[PDB]
Amino acid sequence: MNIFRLTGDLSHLAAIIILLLKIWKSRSCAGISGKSQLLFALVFTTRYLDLFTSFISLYNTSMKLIYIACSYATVYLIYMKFKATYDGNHDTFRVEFLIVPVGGLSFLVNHDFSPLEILWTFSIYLESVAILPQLFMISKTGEAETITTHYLFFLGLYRALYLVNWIWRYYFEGFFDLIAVVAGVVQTVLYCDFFYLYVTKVLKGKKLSL
Amino acid sequence: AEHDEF
Ligand SMILES: CCCCCCCC/C=C\CCCCCCCC(=O)OC[C@H](O)CO
Ligand SMILES: CCCCCCCC/C=C\CCCCCCCC(=O)OC[C@H](O)CO
Ligand SMILES: CCCCCCCC/C=C\CCCCCCCC(=O)OC[C@H](O)CO
Ligand SMILES: CCCCCCCC/C=C\CCCCCCCC(=O)OC[C@H](O)CO
Repeated sequence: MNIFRLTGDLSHLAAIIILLLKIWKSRSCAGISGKSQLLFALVFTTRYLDLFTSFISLYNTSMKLIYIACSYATVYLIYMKFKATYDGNHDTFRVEFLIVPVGGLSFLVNHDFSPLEILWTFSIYLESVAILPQLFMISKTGEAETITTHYLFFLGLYRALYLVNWIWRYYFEGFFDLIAVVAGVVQTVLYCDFFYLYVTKVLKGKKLSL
Repeated sequence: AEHDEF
């Protein structure tokens, strides 16, 4: 446990609440990729099966349950409650090009050939590309609302802080996980265009055009 | 290997 990990967990929970409250208060999920929310829910489901085999801490258990709860709730608001404002015509990313290959790669490239480890690996590879449908939707529609960009900033910053956390844990604890690291780098580089546009445009009162 | 992060 270090400040980079804690700030990364707070940044991830901030992003999840920003999106959930934006949809709930506005009674609309316009411009939100439902597909990326299905992918994030699927990451939490496959990663957190260890809730049944391990107890690390009350913080670890609580955060996992909150993430599963908010990811499933976000999916429910998009596809059931406010489905009248879900823009299916613009959320056209073919997620089978992500799930089928990521699934195949988790079975072949992992730390152990056992069901719980293969499922954890799937969650790591899938998370690295889970935001692709949302970024693809923004480029298609042309615009991204300010609150949508704050959601994307805090979501992108979370795994960037986890990379710093892995440098810290490697130096001080001798801990190293190459699958999480390489996937974490892939996950963060996919935000590079967004980060540049958020800092130079959004933080200066301008339009984010992907 | 044990997974201690989110
Ligand atoms: C209205 C929509 C926006 C409302 C939401 C605003 C509040 C969420 C902000 C921050 C969460 C904390 C984590 C993100 C901030 C980290 C900034 C930074 O550079 O962190 C480096 C880190 O501190 C090195 O330890
Ligand atoms: C619509 C697009 C769909 C296609 C999406 C394709 C996947 C994501 C694309 C590029 C990631 C490439 C950069 C990843 C490089 C990771 C390797 C890495 O981390 O190398 C350094 C070392 O391992 C640690 O310091
Ligand atoms: C364009 C569609 C395809 C998208 C593909 C995106 C790139 C991510 C893929 C592979 C890893 C990237 C390179 C990182 C390789 C690091 C290998 C390494 O360090 O191996 C050490 C050794 O295996 C002891 O563990
Ligand atoms: C559009 C379709 C493609 C999109 C989907 C892309 C999925 C993300 C890719 C790579 C994750 C980076 C990690 C994979 C590289 C593993 C590096 C490694 O060390 O592998 C050996 C392992 O350590 C033995 O235990």
